Amino acid sequence: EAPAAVVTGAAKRIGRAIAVKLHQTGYRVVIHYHNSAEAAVSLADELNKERSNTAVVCQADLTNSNVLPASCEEIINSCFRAFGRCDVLVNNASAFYPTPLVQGKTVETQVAELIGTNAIAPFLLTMSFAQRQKSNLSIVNLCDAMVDQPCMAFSLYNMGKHALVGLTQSAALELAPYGIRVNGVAPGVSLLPVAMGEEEKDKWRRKVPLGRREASAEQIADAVIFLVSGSAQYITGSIIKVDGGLSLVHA
Amino acid sequence: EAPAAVVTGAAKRIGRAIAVKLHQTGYRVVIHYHNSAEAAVSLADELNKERSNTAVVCQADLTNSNVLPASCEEIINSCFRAFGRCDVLVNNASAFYPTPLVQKTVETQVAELIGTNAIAPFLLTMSFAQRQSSNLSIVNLCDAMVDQPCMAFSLYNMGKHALVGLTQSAALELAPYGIRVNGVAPGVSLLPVAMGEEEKDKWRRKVPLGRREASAEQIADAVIFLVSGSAQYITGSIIKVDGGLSLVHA
Amino acid sequence: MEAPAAVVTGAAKRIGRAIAVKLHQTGYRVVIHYHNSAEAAVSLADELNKERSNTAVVCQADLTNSNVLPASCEEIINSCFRAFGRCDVLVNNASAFYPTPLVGKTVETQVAELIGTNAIAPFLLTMSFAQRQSSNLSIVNLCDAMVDQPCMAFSLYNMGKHALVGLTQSAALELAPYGIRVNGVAPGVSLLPVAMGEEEKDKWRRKVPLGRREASAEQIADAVIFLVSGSAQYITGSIIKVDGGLSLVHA
Amino acid sequence: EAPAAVVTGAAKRIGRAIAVKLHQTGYRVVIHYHNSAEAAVSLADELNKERSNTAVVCQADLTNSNVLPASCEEIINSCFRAFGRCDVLVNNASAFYPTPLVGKTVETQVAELIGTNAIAPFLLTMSFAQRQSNLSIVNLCDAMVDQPCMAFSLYNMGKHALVGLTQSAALELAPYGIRVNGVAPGVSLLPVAMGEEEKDKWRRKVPLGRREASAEQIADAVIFLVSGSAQYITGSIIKVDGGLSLVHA
Ligand SMILES: NC(=O)c1ccc[n+]([C@@H]2O[C@H](COP(=O)([O-])OP(=O)(O)OC[C@H]3O[C@@H](n4cnc5c(N)ncnc54)[C@H](OP(=O)(O)O)[C@@H]3O)[C@@H](O)[C@H]2O)c1
Ligand SMILES: NC(=O)c1ccc[n+]([C@@H]2O[C@H](COP(=O)([O-])OP(=O)(O)OC[C@H]3O[C@@H](n4cnc5c(N)ncnc54)[C@H](OP(=O)(O)O)[C@@H]3O)[C@@H](O)[C@H]2O)c1
Ligand SMILES: NC(=O)c1ccc[n+]([C@@H]2O[C@H](COP(=O)([O-])OP(=O)(O)OC[C@H]3O[C@@H](n4cnc5c(N)ncnc54)[C@H](OP(=O)(O)O)[C@@H]3O)[C@@H](O)[C@H]2O)c1
Ligand SMILES: NC(=O)c1ccc[n+]([C@@H]2O[C@H](COP(=O)([O-])OP(=O)(O)OC[C@H]3O[C@@H](n4cnc5c(N)ncnc54)[C@H](OP(=O)(O)O)[C@@H]3O)[C@@H](O)[C@H]2O)c1
Ligand SMILES: N#Cc1ccc(COc2ccc3nc(N)sc3c2)cc1
Ligand SMILES: N#Cc1ccc(COc2ccc3nc(N)sc3c2)cc1
Ligand SMILES: N#Cc1ccc(COc2ccc3nc(N)sc3c2)cc1
Ligand SMILES: N#Cc1ccc(COc2ccc3nc(N)sc3c2)cc1
Repeated sequence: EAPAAVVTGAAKRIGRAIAVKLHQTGYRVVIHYHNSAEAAVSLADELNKERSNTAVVCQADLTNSNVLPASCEEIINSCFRAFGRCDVLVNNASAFYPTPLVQGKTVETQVAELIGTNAIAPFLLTMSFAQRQKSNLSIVNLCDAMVDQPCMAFSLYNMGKHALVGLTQSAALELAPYGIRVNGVAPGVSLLPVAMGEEEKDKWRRKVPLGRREASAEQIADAVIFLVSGSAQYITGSIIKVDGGLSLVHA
Repeated sequence: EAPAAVVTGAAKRIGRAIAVKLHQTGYRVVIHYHNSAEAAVSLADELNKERSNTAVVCQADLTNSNVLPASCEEIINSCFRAFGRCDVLVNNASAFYPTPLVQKTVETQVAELIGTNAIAPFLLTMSFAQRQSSNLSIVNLCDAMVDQPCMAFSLYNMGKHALVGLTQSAALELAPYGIRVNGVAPGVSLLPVAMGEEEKDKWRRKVPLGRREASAEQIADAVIFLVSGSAQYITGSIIKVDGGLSLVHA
Repeated sequence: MEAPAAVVTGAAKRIGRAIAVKLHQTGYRVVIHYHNSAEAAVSLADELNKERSNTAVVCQADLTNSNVLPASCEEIINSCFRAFGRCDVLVNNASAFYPTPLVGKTVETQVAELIGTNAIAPFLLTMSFAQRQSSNLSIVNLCDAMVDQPCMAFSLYNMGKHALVGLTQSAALELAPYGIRVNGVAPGVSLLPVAMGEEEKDKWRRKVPLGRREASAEQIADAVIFLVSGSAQYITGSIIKVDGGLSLVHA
Repeated sequence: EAPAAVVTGAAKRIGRAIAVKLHQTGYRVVIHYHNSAEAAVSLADELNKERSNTAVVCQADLTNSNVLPASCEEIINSCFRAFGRCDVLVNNASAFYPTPLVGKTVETQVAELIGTNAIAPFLLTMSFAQRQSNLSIVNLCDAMVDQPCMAFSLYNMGKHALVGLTQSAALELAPYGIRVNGVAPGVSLLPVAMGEEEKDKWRRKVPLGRREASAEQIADAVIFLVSGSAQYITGSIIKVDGGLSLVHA
């Protein structure tokens, strides 16, 4: 039988790219989404049209709350209900916005969203993935190559991505005896925010030593693909930067 | 006249050592506590006998909840009330226990481990900075074993990693205000009181420098260094005080 | 002549051999550099030339730091151009590894050997490779996942490996404008020293979370193959730990 | 009774400020120098005036060669000759200049940059440790080591190796009671050769005060690491960079 993978925030962008690429590699996929109903279903359609019964959608808010554990438990349940297995979990879903330290959302909403999506939901999804296990099991977390050179006023987001590095190492150590590898893919600049203007986009592009451009979503997916593959069978607790040398450029 | 410092979880162990050493260096201090009122008051009394009206206590739960921002705002407010200023914030308070991935509700554990170790320090940081010549700085109590974590301590580990991220981000963001932001990262200092004595010796014997844990005062020394005029260009730095423990391979 | 060409240093045995083999299996013509192991280097070349004619040469050079090291490194790179008309890939694999405690070989020889092979020779090879430059040009340095938790009394080895991390980062930055990518593979415990007793080998094996075993040479080679591939074309300045979680294990 | 310290490249700039501050703290100092003879003897005068018999100079070229071990051995020897002890070693001496991947031979470039920045520190560390209370070594590392300057590969390689040494020697020498630590400046006293527009360019990058570190600010970290207040600190590198290493492209 074909292996099965969960991709969080899979409706668009990097998540979609990962889902698609895992699909073309022969995975059945759970397209998790939050607000992107249209894009999620539309992607699952495209995928099923290619090989029938290979894609499902799973809606979940991944903001931290007392129900997040059940929501994460359910996401993994959705893989097992659809496919009888869960071989790969990609923690791709991410909230990303400034939270300036010196002063819309309450700060507790901000904490719930930025730490929730970026770290707490991956932790809970990992617990659920690991516990539901009865092959090549792995977890890939979408980290950030710029964690130690953070953007001004993104403290909560930065905190969550650091926590995610924390989890990747802690989970790799813990889940290694169960044969579950846990690794990271750290984009520098990939697909820029939809909201971002071209002039600003180019400001970021010009910083990238390797070709003065952002990563395509497929280039990110490539590293994900490598990590879940048999070519990475001994790789655990490793974070592969996919950043064109961005994190190496001094101020 | 004298600078003032907040130390969270300052009733016992490392926070106590930090509070004392700060006071010995001439700081007025807020001794924050959650459960340890008796110990907190005892410390304040001891320091006030040395210098009158130089130590105050302040109760707060630093677990993450909808009231944590108010609590943290109050911790900082209590320093400005007592002393008319807040020059130092030491984020020492920390919940610490294992949270296995394969098995208190996990969300309590989250609120406690991430709350104390990362969220409350972020909010305290905010309130500290909002309320602002001077030598303003923040010291965050990190963990030197963060990249070699203990088995089944994922949430603790995530919270400390988050604290490393806050150190860095706040150092950048607050540098234009002259607020320095730094970390001290113990390896093995005072062991958890609940831990078995043999389990303590195992940890002690692993330390390259003297096969013993750091005393609390040794941790406090790094903190004292970081808040001083001797560290006025230092921001975004985390100083390991671990006797080389983080350098020892499996 | 449309086939790409790779230089692998210390390619005669163990990890570099597996890398030469895997590169060859990928469609690379290979320069098999060696120092002492002439017989093994030639028999690799022969085995590879049996598979495809005129796709493997050998190149002898001592990689010890000396006045002639720069000429030697230039020759190694030239040899690839003379054999195959191109040089697409450099794999800095060769390494001396022995203790140099702080408290028949002189310390200066120890320096020349451990720093020469592990750092200087990679720097000069890098320089010659770049000076000489559809194309996908990259360098892969064989680092060490344990550089921040070093073995007792291996300071010079450790120092050369750390220097290699520096080169990887510095060369990635410098060579990104030429479209030369520069990455590391960092093994933990891989193919253990040839004579080392199985009781002692098991002490290292038991430390690894993922399977309580060392990496095969082929597993290290897998990460090298990924880094040189079309799948890694935005990856530069990255070091991929291939260590089975070994770096994550506390004392 | 008074402890003794070796500082390499102590005639000028950061080395000088380390020597000055160690002296003020109560150390006898060996002022190692290579070319800066006048400034070295001049510093030892200033120090010796202040407390006689507390400063010597020691000349050595710290470029890698077959004789570098004997020169490093000599530098430590000259501390024991003058003062009967050697409590502190400060690895400050550094070559620093571009070596692009694409006036000196590359073999000289290697010998200088890897010699001064890494090999001489290793050899000095060896000799220091061989001759053996609060014993320690401080290495002058670099906070920009993972965000290197363009075309400084050899220099960066040496500072990377220095981190390696700091860690490996900290581990190895800890059972002897010798601690080994690093101080990593970002932008401190900018190279003399550099023009003033370029200096200001670098100044503007520093989040904390938009200025370089004084040599005294760097020396303060060295002072802390050698002091009683750092007795459990080994294998730590303290960035003294005003938050520069935190600034993205
Ligand atoms: N793009 C880059 O340049 C870049 C750079 C560095 C790191 N990364 C990392 O790479 C990963 C993918 O990047 P990306 O730009 O493709 O991500 P993105 O488009 O900004 O967001 C990914 C998806 O996460 C889901 N999400 C957001 N908030 C959520 C919440 N509260 N609950 C549940 N789901 C939520 C969204 O799903 P719906 O659309 O269904 O609501 C969203 O489409 C992320 O983890 C990111 O942090 C990306
Ligand atoms: N001890 C070590 O070896 C070691 C190693 C690595 C890192 N560290 C770091 O060093 C720092 C201090 O260490 P320590 O051993 O002194 O830690 P500890 O005794 O375990 O710290 C607990 C202190 O923080 C307060 N605290 C705990 N949970 C809290 C909550 N939910 N809300 C509010 N306050 C809470 C406590 O206050 P009350 O008693 O008043 O309730 C207590 O005084 C910590 O940040 C720790 O992570 C220590
Ligand atoms: N194996 C592991 O467990 C492990 C762990 C961490 C890192 N690594 C890294 O992975 C790489 C390959 O590992 P390995 O175990 O296969 O390495 P290795 O067997 O120790 O050495 C590989 C080759 O390096 C060459 N070499 C040694 N000294 C030399 C000199 N002075 N001049 C020129 N060549 C010299 C030798 O060539 P000849 O035999 O032809 O003389 C040797 O066969 C190394 O860079 C190593 O540091 C390996
Ligand atoms: N300045 C900064 O902004 C900065 C930033 C990051 C790191 N650092 C590090 O901090 C330390 C001190 O900085 P600095 O600017 O004061 O250093 P520097 O002035 O550039 O050099 C210090 C001394 O090193 C000695 N030296 C150079 N080549 C030598 C050789 N071949 N043999 C023996 N000695 C040699 C010279 O001594 P003589 O004059 O006696 O010949 C020189 O005065 C260095 O390790 C440096 O890499 C400095
Ligand atoms: N303002 C602003 C700004 C600054 C830097 C970036 C870099 O691109 C990123 C970085 C992280 C990140 N995380 C997501 N979930 S999307 C994204 C884009 C994007 C936006
Ligand atoms: N099991 C286990 C175990 C392993 C290592 C340690 C080291 O000591 C620490 C570490 C973190 C920490 N955080 C606190 N709030 S107390 C404490 C003690 C303590 C317990
Ligand atoms: N003492 C000791 C000791 C430490 C680590 C290992 C793991 O195997 C390695 C590590 C690095 C290394 N470098 C080479 N050129 S071979 C090799 C084997 C083997 C022995
Ligand atoms: N080109 C160029 C250039 C870029 C940045 C700097 C920063 O200042 C430093 C850094 C390292 C260093 N090492 C020395 N031995 S002096 C020195 C000055 C100095 C020069």
